Amino acid sequence: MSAALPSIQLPVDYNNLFNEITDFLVTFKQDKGPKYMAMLQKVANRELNSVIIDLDDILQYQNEKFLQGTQADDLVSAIQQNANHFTELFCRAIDNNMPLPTKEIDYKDDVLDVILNQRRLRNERMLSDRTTELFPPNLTRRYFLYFKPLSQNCARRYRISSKPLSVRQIKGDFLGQLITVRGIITRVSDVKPAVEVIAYTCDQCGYEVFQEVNSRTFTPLSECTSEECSQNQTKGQLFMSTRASKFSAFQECKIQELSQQVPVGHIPRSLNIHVNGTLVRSLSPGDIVDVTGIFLPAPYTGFKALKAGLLTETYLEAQFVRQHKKLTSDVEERVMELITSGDVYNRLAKSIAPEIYGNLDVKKALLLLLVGGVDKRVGDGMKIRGDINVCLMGDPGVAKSQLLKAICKISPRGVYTTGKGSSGVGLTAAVMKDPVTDEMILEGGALVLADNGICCIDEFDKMDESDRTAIHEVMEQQTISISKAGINTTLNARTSILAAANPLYGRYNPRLSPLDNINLPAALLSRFDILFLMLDIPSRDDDEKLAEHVTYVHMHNKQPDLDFTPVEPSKMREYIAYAKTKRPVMSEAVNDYVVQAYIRLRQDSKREMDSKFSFGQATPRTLLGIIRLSQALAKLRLADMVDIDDVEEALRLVRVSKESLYQ
Amino acid sequence: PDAVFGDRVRRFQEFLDTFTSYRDSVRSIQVYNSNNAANYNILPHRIIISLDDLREFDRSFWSGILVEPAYFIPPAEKALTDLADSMDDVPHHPWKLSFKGSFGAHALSPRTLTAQHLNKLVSVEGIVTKTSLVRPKLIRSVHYAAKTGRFHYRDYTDATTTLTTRIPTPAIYPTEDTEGNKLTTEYGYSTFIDHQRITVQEMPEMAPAGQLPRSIDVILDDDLVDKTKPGDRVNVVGVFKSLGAGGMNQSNLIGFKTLILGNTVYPLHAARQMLTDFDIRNINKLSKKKDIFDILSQSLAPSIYGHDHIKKAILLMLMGGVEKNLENGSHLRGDINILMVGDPSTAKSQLLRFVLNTASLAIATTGRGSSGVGLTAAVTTDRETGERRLEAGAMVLADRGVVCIDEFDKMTDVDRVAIHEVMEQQTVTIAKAGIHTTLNARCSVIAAANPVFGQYDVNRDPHQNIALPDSLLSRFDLLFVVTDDINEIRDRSISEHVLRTHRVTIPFLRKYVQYAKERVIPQLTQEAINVIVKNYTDLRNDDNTKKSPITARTLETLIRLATAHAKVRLSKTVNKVDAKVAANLLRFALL
DNA sequence: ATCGATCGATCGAT
DNA sequence: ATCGATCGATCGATTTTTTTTTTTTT
Ligand SMILES: Nc1ncnc2c1ncn2[C@@H]1O[C@H](COP(=O)(O)OP(=O)(O)OP(=O)(O)O)[C@@H](O)[C@H]1O
Repeated sequence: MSAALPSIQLPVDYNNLFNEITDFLVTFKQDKGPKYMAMLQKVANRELNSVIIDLDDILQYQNEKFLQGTQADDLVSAIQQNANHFTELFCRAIDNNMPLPTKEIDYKDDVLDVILNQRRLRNERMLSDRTTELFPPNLTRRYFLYFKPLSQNCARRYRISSKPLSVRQIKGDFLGQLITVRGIITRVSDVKPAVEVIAYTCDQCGYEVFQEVNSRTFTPLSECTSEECSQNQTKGQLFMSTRASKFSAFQECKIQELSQQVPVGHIPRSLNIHVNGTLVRSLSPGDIVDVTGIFLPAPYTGFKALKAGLLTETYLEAQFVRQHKKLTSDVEERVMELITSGDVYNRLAKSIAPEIYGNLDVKKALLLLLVGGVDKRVGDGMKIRGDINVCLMGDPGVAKSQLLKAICKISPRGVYTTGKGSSGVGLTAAVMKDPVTDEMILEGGALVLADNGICCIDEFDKMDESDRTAIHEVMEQQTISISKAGINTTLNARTSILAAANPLYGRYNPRLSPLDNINLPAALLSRFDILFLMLDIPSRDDDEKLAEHVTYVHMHNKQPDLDFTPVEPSKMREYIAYAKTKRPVMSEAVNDYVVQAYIRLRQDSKREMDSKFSFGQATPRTLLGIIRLSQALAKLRLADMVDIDDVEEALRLVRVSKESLYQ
Repeated sequence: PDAVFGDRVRRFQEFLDTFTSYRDSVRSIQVYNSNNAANYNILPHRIIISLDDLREFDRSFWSGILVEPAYFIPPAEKALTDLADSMDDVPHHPWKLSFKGSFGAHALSPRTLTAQHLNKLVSVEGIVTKTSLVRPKLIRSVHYAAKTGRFHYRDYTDATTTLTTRIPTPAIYPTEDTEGNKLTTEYGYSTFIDHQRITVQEMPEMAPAGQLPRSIDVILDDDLVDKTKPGDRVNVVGVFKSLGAGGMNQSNLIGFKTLILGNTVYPLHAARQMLTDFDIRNINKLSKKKDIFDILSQSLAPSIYGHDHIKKAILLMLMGGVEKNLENGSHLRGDINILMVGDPSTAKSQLLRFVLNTASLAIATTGRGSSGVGLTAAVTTDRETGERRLEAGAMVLADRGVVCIDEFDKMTDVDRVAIHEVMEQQTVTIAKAGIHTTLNARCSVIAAANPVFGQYDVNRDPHQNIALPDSLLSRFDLLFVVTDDINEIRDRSISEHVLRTHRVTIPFLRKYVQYAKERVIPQLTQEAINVIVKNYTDLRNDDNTKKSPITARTLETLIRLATAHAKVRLSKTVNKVDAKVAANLLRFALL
């Protein structure tokens, strides 16, 4: 009626713009014929569903409707303001301009499109002997449509919609708007197919029923609306036919603020967004992206009279996504810069943590666990690690925590952790109530998350018992055991293990004997193959030279020089598993020799006897590992020949792990 | 409409025509609004008005706005927007007015309010707490009827609408408007306002003797939204809204939820600030002197004897220490943190009160403390509309500000582990239920602790005397032990100033420092390095035979310390001359 | 806000 | 014409809800 709900004029009109839409639709120049022709048949070809659109090309054809007239009102200035009218009406012209066949449907291919022709086979035959309802254009689509906005070099044309923004930068006037913001993903609760229109079937009168559903809910129809059952005493029964009704894949995510955008006060703002179509599964939780999409509110249900006023509360929809930080063939050559350089075991050893000065010998062993291997298979079976567990003992911090910052970063499956920090419940699959979608789904991590990869660790003395026993079992490795609740499972943890821990308070006392200084259990240290004692005595010469490096930065961003060229991880990492494919086989020559030095070590460590320097007893596990060491060391040489120097090279690192306690 | 409305509008012609100063100010808005239109192919419509002119204009219209603003205001609303049309009508919308005042009656704090003060625009001030977070709110709606076309249109009015009461009209939402065509929701042509609501507690400073403070709510809409963080000191001014039923709405005790709406809510420092020329020139004049800093030191202890070396460290902390963040790498900690320690009656906590005033950000802490301190502690459940909302604790709320800690030694170590995350990492990490985030807390911090046992803080070794092992020691850049040792020569000095107690300017200092903060960072100069390299190394070469701990982190402070004095000198560049200052206080740090 | 039952009338049957 | 059942317009009732300060045990 007039008055209430008044009809209101706006200077903007798409009536001829829809024609101007089809002027732009199909026909086009810049990219034989226009890009929109065979590409729209490309969807008619059914090798594509998602329809991708950008604001970039609209400007040129708008320039093409411009320069180059006749002059026409701009679409794009009417887009970012609404653009939801463009997600349909601009798109609704596609049935008019789309080719009929355009090729063979075959059989499969797929279902649906074989049924949808049957639905239209049933729909057209309804009117065949009938002599007039038809399937709405929205009822049969089968293809998604997307928009990617212009930043851009077009904005400096000069020409806005693409300017990255904070959640804090989100105005209320941006509702309805196709917009773009940078943000960190969060949640990313699982996607599920959602129907636009139920298909009920009358049975008795048959036909087909299509009722639209919007947002979260709908009110389902009943009885029979079919006209054959209309005005007849008998109304047919109907319920939803899921094979018939169309579905849409629906994902969603919260988007956190980058935290540099944030004000000094307040709080990071999570932003709810909902993923749909081919755009689904395009994101993971915690990833940083410039998000581009239209922003619309989805009230209400309710409540209702509760809200009031309405106070929309809205949400954002995802139009498009731009993510931040997205053989043994020819990459062997990318290995070959340092292959021709040689010194794989050193230059790469020097390649480790170029940021921290000295302790390259410590870094020297770092290269081994970063590689490790190679395990064994006894066929019993019992598999043996296979993995290096390294500990670092010294205080104060020395910036030891920094070594883990570099190592895990480079390392695949790199996981940095600390005593508290992740608990043993954090290293196990632990039941927790899932917000929104329910319920009580288990989420594991840490050890379970770090399996088949290195785990860096700090506050290792403060991990207490609950962690110690777990990692005590994590030293049994290849397992994580939970008898808790109804959960009886034991899950494989392939985790590589390294934790640096601080000596007994306040710092280590040279008078203090070994193992009295350490805060860790002996059985906990016995399954350790290596520990590097970090005790720091001031050396005026060394203090300057290191201070000099501490002078050298902040002075500049580039540390390494006079002289060296640390390998970048990507090219460096590629040699890792490339070397890990080797699996060196032991030569018996070095084989028995390692046995020889063992009974020597089984002798000398025991002849140390009571207290003092220690540690005994030189158990076979270390030899079991020391053998694996040359097996890990051989991998850097590859060649799987296991040299004796390659063997003895580890034995050199064995005594060095200790004996610095004299310093 | 009554001419009473049309006349009041008509009554607003000559004003603000006189004083006409606002006339072009809105035009100043018009231009800048046009300015942005020039570059892109930001200013709020609402304008400030000193109420005072009404006293030279209409005293009846004056107090009436104080009386029934609900009436006088809406016509004043039109003429502004109306003249706004006439001001620029060429090119092809609340336009609110603030009124700093020109107060007041109507001057009251939230603790003392109404019933008479209700339904009247009034200044009320205090803490911003707890400041409900913002949500979007629509007013206008629009639609398209296919296939007949045209365009639909719809309007909305809530309870908090405008100012005065109006008939409530929840519409559901416009659809299938006759003829019965499907109506698709249309946006951005339709109107929106993000909504905000916050309470405000009355000041504990002005709080009465034995009673608790009562925070009272106010709505925040459009620009009014997010103008301020929670916990801020600000004076809100607007009419007090009594809307909502007394239980009579449904036939079947307490009643009438109420709050003030609008208007100005001027932020208040008790930062900001104005500077001008004459003032900053004093800074420019004082900056030349290298003799100023000790004056900067002496001004710190109006009631306090000496410890000027302890004082010097304080201002150097005010500087911020020149944060430099690695490119695609982790930042080293910029700001300095310290802890006062020593025998009882040190006046260390007393000093924090000095740290507590001119500092301007931030909150202090006495022992416990928690749960969580700056932890949000997961404000929950929901609150509101089922929405989980974290509310940052002090440690987060204090970001880019000072942290003072009393009884730091008594505090539970549970949150101490977080203070490692609080200090070394210098950022907040949160997973509880819950929201999963890591948010920056870079806040500058200081604490205080007693000797572990008795008066032996002198005799017994400083280790075991720390009372809070271990890495806690590494964290603080300076720890000063306060000896309670007494001297008759000392006490003689101690008396008269304590005597004069009962019977260079300070405020100029914080203005001198605040501007000294953004201008200008000294960066780094190798010349300062040349002496200090032999210094710190030699420090590890000697002190380790004397005391500890000694770490490169202590050396890292040297860059912080010298960084600060370079600010104290207002030097565009670092100088080795500053190091001797830092090293000396570091000499005093050891001795 | 919609669904639910009461209850009112009316048009057919006996 | 008495009685009924039948449909509809009448009437009115039902729509959120668990986390941070605790405390007896060695
Ligand atoms: N430098 C000083 N100048 C003036 N008065 C001082 C000074 N040092 C100590 N005092 C006196 O000692 C008393 C200190 O009491 P206060 O409560 O401030 O101690 P505090 O800082 O809490 O120390 P603690 O934490 O050991 O209790 C005050 O009465 C103060 O006058």
